[PDB]
Parts: sequence; structure tokens; C-alpha cells
Amino acid sequence: GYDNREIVMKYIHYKLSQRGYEWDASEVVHLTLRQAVDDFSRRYRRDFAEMSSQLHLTPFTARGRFATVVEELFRDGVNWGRIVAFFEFGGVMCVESVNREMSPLVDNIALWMTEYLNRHLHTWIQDNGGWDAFVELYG
Amino acid sequence: WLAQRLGRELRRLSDEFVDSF
Repeated sequence: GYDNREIVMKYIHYKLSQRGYEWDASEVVHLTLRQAVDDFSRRYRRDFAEMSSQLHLTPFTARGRFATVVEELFRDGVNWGRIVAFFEFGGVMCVESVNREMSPLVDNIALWMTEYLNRHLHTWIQDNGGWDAFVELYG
Repeated sequence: WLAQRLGRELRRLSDEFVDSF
């Protein structure tokens, strides 16, 4: 297995530097994932900007917002596209957190992403060849 | 409510995106 916590941390750190923010916290996998999420981001750019504006992120709504969106995303199953959208969505929440002067939310979202990966996505990811199979498919 | 709409749209886009691999 690849360490999903490390995959979350590297991706979130990457996304925040894309916005000019600097967040203190296998390389082929990290690069392939960031490329797929970037592609997805650019493909649906206007949609994600509109989502951002409706997020209404506060410390009291963030946890439930993350959980409800992610449970809907995977409601009837998992595939690699939904895994990419999951990283995109978590990244959008982290960006909104720093943009709204709630940068401590970033650390919480990263943990919620890591926890969802390990609690709900690990079996599917492993059953389907692990992150190496993602690299082979998106490469 | 807002979250259920976000999730459905995300799901729509994911399944489109996965097909483009």
C-alpha cells in the first residue's frame, strides 16, 4: 500500500501553493494524482467556482458539509473519477478555508480526507490494484 | 440540501471524467 495520509498531505500542500499559500504539513503517484485533479479542475472550472460561492464554510458547518458531499459523491459506488473528484472537492474546501481566514480548517479537512480514504475507500482502492493501477490508467 | 446538489453534480462530472481516461 501507499500511505494515503501522505497522498492527502502532498496534494493539499500542492493545491494551496497553487493559490500562493504555504501550508506547513511514491513520487510518481503524487505527480499523477495532482495532474489528474488539475485536469478535472480545469475541465469543470466554472462549476467549482460556483460551488465555492455556496459552501458557506464555518467551523460549525465544515465537518457536516464535507461528510454530506462526500457521501453523496460515492452514494452508488466508487471509481477512479470519483476518487479524483474527492481530492478536488477537499482541495476546494481547503482553499475556501484559507481564503476565509480559517486556515486551521485546512488541517481538519486533510484529516477528514485521510480518514475517509482509510475508513471507506481503502478496500476498493486495494481491490482495484492500488494507486499503481491508477497511475497505469491515467498515465 | 446544498451538499446533496454538490455531491450529485460531482458524481455526474466524475463519471464523465472517468470515461475520458
